[PDB]
Amino acid sequence: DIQMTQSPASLSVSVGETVTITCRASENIYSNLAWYQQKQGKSPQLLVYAATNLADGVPSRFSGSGSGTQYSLKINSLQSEDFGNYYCQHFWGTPPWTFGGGTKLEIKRTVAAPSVFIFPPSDEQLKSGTASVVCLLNNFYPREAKVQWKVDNALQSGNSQESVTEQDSKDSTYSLSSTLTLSKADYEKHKVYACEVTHQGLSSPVTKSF
Amino acid sequence: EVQLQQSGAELVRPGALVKLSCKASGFNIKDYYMHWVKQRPEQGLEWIGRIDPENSNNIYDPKFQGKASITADTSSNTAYLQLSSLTSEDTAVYYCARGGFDTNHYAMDYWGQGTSVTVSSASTKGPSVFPLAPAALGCLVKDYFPEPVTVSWNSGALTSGVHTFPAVLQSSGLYSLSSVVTVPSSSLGTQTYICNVNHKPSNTKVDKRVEP
Amino acid sequence: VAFDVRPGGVVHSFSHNTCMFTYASQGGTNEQWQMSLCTIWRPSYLYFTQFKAEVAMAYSKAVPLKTEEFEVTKTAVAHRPGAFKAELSKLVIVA
Repeated sequence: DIQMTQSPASLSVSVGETVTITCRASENIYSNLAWYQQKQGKSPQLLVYAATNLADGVPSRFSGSGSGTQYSLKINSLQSEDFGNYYCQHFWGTPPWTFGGGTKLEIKRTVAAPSVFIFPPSDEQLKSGTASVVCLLNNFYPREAKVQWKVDNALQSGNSQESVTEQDSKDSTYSLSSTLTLSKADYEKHKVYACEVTHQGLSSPVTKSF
Repeated sequence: EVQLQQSGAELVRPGALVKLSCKASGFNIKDYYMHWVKQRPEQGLEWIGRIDPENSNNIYDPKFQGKASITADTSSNTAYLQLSSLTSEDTAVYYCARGGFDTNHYAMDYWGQGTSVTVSSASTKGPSVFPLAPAALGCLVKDYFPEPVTVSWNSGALTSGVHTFPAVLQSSGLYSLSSVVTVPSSSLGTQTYICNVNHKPSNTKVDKRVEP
Repeated sequence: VAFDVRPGGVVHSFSHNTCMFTYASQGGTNEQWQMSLCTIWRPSYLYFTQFKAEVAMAYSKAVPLKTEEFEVTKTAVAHRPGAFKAELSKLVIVA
C-alpha cells in the first residue's frame, strides 16, 4: 500500500497571504493525486485533480503542482472563506487509494475581545430539579480563552463544559458557550453566580454576574 | 444535475449490522466507480472501498478486515455499504462518492451528503428546550440522544448574529447544545424571538419563545 | 497516463493525445494500466476477447505474442480472431 504524508498538520494564515500545503507519497504515484476541501458538517469538495488541474467551479486562486512523490496545493490571496480542512488522495496501483492525514487551515486576523453574557437557569428548568447556568463569549480572536465559574466567590471545578463554534466565514472570529451544571438544591443554596473571562483582547479579566 | 442522495442517520447496537444507501441521479452508476469513505468524529477521511457497478468488482482497504460489503443495484441506480460486527470504532459519517477510470477522471467530483452511524446500546431521547432570557438571548437544548439537533431562529428568517454551538456529551450519556443570537437592546420588548428546535430521532419539534 | 481495464465483456476504449486502446475482457478485477506517448502496458491476469490499438509489437508478459495472434495494419495493431490466446500485457506502436 502507498501512504500519503500531509504537511503541515495545521496552519494559521492572514487574508491576502499565500498558503502552501504539501503531500508526500511513500513511492512514485505518477501525478495520480487529488486535493479536496472540507468544511464542518459538509461533504468534501474536489479542488484539484491529476496533481495540476482545477476542478469545475473552483476559484483560480487554487493551484496544484508536483510529480514523483512530492505534491503541493497553493492558495494565492487567501480569502476568509478558505478556512477548513484539506486532504490529498492518490489513485496509484492496487487500492487502497488512501488519503493524507489532512491540514487544518485557520484564517489569522487581528485580536478581537469577546462580548460576555451570563444567563441564569430558566424557571421552567428549575421545576425539573436541575440548573444550567450559561456563559457566552461572542465573536473573539484568537480561539484561546479562559472561563472561570464562581459561586458566592468560590472557584468552580469539574462541573462545567464548553464548546466553540467553527471560525466565522466573514469576520474570522469564534464564539464559545460554557455551561455550569448544578442540582436545583445546590443552586438555591447560593446567591452570586459569576463567569470570569480571560482573553488576549481584554486589558483585564471581564466578569459577568447575577 | 448530478446528485448522490444518501439514506438517513442510523442508531445501532454494538455487534449489529447496517446497510447504507446512495441513490444516484443525473448519471448512470455503470459509468463510474462508486467509492465509500469513512470519517470518525474529529478525524480524517479514510477510503473504505469501491464497486464497479458494470461488472460488480468490489475491493476494500484490508484494514476493514471484511467488515464492509459494497453492492450496487443498476435498476434503481443505487450503491450500498453494509457494515457488520459494529463497534464504537464504526461510529462515523460515511460518504459515497463517484469516481472515474483514468488519470483525468479518478478523483471524486460528486459526493453524497453523508450518513451518520452511531454505534450504541443507549435509547433515543428527545430534548427539553429552555430559554436563555436576555443584547444576547438564546435556547438551551438539553438531554437528548443520539445526535443531531437542528436549531433555527424565527423560522430561518433570523441568521445574522446566530451561533449554534456543537453539542457536548454530558456524564449522563446525553447531549446538550446551546444556540444564541445577539440583537439590538432596543428590540427587547417589541420583537418576537422564537427558536425552532428539531430532533429527528425522537420526532421532537419545539418552538420556544424567548422573552426578557 | 493511467487507465483501468474493466472486464465483464463490455467493449471499452481509452485515448490520449492520438493513441487509442479498445478492448473487451473477462477476469476477477479491474486492472490499472498505463499509456505512454505509443506504449500500452500493465505496470495482466485478464483474458482479452478482443484488442485494438490505433494511432508494432504485442506481448503476453512484460514475452512476445506469436505472429499469428495479432495483425499490424495501416493505423492499427489488433488481435487475430480465433488465433489470439487471450493474454495481453504490453503493446508497442512506433508510427
